[PDB]
Parts: sequence; C-alpha cells; structure tokens
Amino acid sequence: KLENLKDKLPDIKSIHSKLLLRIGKLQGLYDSVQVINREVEGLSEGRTS
Amino acid sequence: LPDLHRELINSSIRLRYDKYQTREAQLLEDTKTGRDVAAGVQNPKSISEYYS
Repeated sequence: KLENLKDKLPDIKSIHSKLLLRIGKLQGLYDSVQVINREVEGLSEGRTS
Repeated sequence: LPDLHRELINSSIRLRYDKYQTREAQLLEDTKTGRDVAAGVQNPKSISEYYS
C-alpha cells in the first residue's frame, strides 16, 4: 500500500492550501479592526477636519 | 508386541527432535521483524514528500 503513495498526496495538498488561505483572511480582519481603533482614538481626542 | 515397541520408542525421539527445531527457527523470525522489509521499496522520493 506504501508502494504508490501517489493519488493520496494531492488530496493533502488541497486541504493544506485552504488552511493557508483561511489564515490570511483572519489575519486581515485583525488589521482592519486596528484601523477602526486608530480612528476612534483620534476622533475622540477633539480634533476633527 | 516387541515389534511395535521398537518403532514406538524410535518415533518419540523424532517427535521431540522436530519440536526443538521450531523453537530455534521462530526465535530467528522474532529478530527478522524490524526494518528487514523497510529497505525494499523503490519509491523513496514520494515517501518523504508525504511525511513532510
């Protein structure tokens, strides 16, 4: 059963490429929340234009 | 009666001699298990890409 190890390899390349996709999405949600917390800090200083 | 007495004792050594042969033979099998069969596969590049 270990002789081929051929058609069992690209179905782990598939589930590993979706996980690296889901990491980069939620790493982008934690970079737009840190934009909202830079505006609400600066706006509640008192200086708007 | 003494005809069959001689063949009976002559066959009980062979039954005990063939028993001792298997105990030495299946203690060699118990060392043969391991990586005797691991270095037999000719597909070594795919079995390191799968584990990585």
